[PDB]
Amino acid sequence: SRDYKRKYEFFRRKLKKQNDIPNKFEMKLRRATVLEDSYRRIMGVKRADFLKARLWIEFDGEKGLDYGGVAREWFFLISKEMFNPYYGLFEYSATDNYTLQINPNSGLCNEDHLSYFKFIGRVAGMAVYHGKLLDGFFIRPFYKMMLHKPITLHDMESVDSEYYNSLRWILENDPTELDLRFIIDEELFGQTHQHELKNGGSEIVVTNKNKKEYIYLVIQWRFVNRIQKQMAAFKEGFFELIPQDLIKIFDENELELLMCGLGDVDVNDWREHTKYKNGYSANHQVIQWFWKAVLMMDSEKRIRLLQFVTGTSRVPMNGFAELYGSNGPQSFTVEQWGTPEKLPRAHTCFNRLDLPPYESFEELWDKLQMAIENT
Ligand SMILES: [Ca+2]
Repeated sequence: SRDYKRKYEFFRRKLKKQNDIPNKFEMKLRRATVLEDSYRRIMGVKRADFLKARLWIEFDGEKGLDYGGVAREWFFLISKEMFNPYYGLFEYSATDNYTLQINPNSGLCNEDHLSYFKFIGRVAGMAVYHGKLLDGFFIRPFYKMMLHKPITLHDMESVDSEYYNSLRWILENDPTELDLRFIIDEELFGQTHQHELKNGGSEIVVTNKNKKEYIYLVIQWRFVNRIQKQMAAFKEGFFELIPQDLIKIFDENELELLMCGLGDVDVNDWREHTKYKNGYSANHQVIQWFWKAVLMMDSEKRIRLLQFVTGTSRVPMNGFAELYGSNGPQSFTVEQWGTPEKLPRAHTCFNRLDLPPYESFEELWDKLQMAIENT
């Protein structure tokens, strides 16, 4: 089998260029209204294929800028907007989660919500086609639906752990005596909202005979049933740029990496393939604090810290053992530099972080976290 790197190259080779298309796709936007300007342009094009041309984007009439950097910036600003829960299209999968899911109440926030989902689909397709990344992380089920893969009880763990354990227990035990019904009780606005999992579900008891169906219907209610049209609109837009047969060479994990460049960064590997400069050591107090910090950071921050130091968000296949600097092989490096007053700096060409010898872990947390926020 092919690994991700080979899958991607294979993927790019099959993604043929369009010839019956204008040499470039011109869209001039205003920062204050990026979302509405992009939507109107990207949803108005004669053919979706026009979005495959080289991106010619102009912000606020600003002439003379490198079109390649402007595009990359656009993908960033537009992501910020599309995925903002303020718009009612997407929403955090949970209060303690940073991941996104389709808001089942999309239509209530926006009557024309379906075309906006097709738009977000087109933009997502544009990022992948042009080898750029979107800014946003979706729940695993979002990626599975794209690949037409089954949503499983396990996908629930990563989202709602309490819901996962209740269903796991039901799977592993005879639930009959609990007298459960084919219904889901959702607590909203200080009230309990009961929903039939099926017709007459309130009078149907969950037993060993129908519990697999029960679990399935619960998973569908949580991830699929109420967002069928939203996701359908999104997929239609996406597949106007990327044929779905092609995207199917990847799995949910690879797809996530391909689109948003996100993934679980093995801190252990990182830790073990890091070098220390100017008095620093693996046992050195400050270093211990640095790794403690990284360990408690969000997947998003671990990645952006990596970006800050490396100059990229990418983690080399085969781990950090094969991390490359600017002039060849260069392990992630941390060097003692400066006084506790100044923030850490990053020499990307050497994949090195200059870290002052802080006197408190919490101080180190602050300083480091701030230096990452500018990146
Ligand atoms: Ca060491």
